[PDB]
Amino acid sequence: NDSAVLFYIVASQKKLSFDYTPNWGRNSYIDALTFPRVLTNKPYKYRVVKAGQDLGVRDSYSVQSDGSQKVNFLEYNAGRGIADTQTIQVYVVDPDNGNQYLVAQWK
Amino acid sequence: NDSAVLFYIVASQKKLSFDYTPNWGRNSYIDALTFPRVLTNKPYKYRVVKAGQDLGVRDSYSVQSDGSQKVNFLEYNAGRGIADTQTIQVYVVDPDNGNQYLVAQWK
Amino acid sequence: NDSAVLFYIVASQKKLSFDYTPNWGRGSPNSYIDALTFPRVLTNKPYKYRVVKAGQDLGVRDSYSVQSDGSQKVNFLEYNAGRGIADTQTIQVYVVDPDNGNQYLVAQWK
Amino acid sequence: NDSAVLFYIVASQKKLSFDYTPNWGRGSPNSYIDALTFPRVLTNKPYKYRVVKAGQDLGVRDSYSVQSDGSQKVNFLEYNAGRGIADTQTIQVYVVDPDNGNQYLVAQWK
Repeated sequence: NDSAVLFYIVASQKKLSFDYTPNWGRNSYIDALTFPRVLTNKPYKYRVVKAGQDLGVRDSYSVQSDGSQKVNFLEYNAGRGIADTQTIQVYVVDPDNGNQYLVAQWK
Repeated sequence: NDSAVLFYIVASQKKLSFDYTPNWGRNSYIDALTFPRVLTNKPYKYRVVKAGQDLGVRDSYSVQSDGSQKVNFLEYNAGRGIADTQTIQVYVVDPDNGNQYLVAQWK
Repeated sequence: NDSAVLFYIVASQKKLSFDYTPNWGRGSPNSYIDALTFPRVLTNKPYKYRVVKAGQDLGVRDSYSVQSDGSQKVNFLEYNAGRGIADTQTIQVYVVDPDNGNQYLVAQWK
Repeated sequence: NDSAVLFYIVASQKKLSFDYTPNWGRGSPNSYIDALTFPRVLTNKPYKYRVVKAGQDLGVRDSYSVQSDGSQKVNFLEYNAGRGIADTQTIQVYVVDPDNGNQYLVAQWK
């Protein structure tokens, strides 16, 4: 029963809206990923892990006016897109302590 | 640093929008309270505590179409409104285990 | 997967040890539960307990002092008018946060 | 007030005991940190550790077996090419969740 955790957020945030349903971008490559509504309380960076291989952190793109934010894999895979044959994992990085939390995954 | 808790919700909910900024309803009485956007994953009941005195739980009103939900204190104070001289506390009640979590307070 | 919440506690507490394995105490006659004891209880706050007997809220009472072996005992006689609770009813014991009044279920009998 | 998260752990774990008080191990010469030891570590999963030395990610290695007294030791020599880390750099030790790959800071040196 996770509701104590749920309402702890509600207690501390009061009002909060987020969408991390991922919008992956294609031909047999995944070039990027977009989140419709990201959290903005901190300047979060992102880490991409490609089929188990860690591509590191890069600095985030700006958050859009409709609240969306884009993670472009080309800045992470040295200019190449990633083949859908591989699994991809996208972590939010906490700029204060460097913690990272999985927020998206591809097969 | 509460962000691990924050992104645990994000992990498990992906998409989630809530507003518990309270809209208290008045002449020197607080008749009710409204939340603009409540959580709906469970049929949550509400408990009202009046200046330290516990008024118990009652069954919730339906959630509106714009996502709002109203807590009417008259069903809790035996028909009387509550005087603003008193502090009021409104708890969400988890219908599975009966846990309760403070979500609103008046002076 | 809730390891994030777990290690959020670990980072904030660094060192923490608890045991809320319920130890149900029987009265006289045996078919009466008159207490609950926890081997090790969190002590960062003076927590309180609420007992709910077969749907009926017996209310909140201040919690007995913590024992030297870290244990604490909820005495049902304080909540149920000097009688223990028949062991056919379901009993629920909530921990009450003295600061905000939140309550969290920690023990339940049938 | 985060007692809700706390008692969410208590309800799920019932019984739990940990100590991540860092015990920094010095090498030769003394001005080198070559290990970190934790007196009691969570064992519900085979956790892994990542060391970050003065901003440089030394990566993830599998964690030494847990000792009989519940303790576990992160050996920096495994991450830093057989040399210990100069105690003027800041060292960060993250716990890695083997299931999803999340990482949580548990220790930090200056």
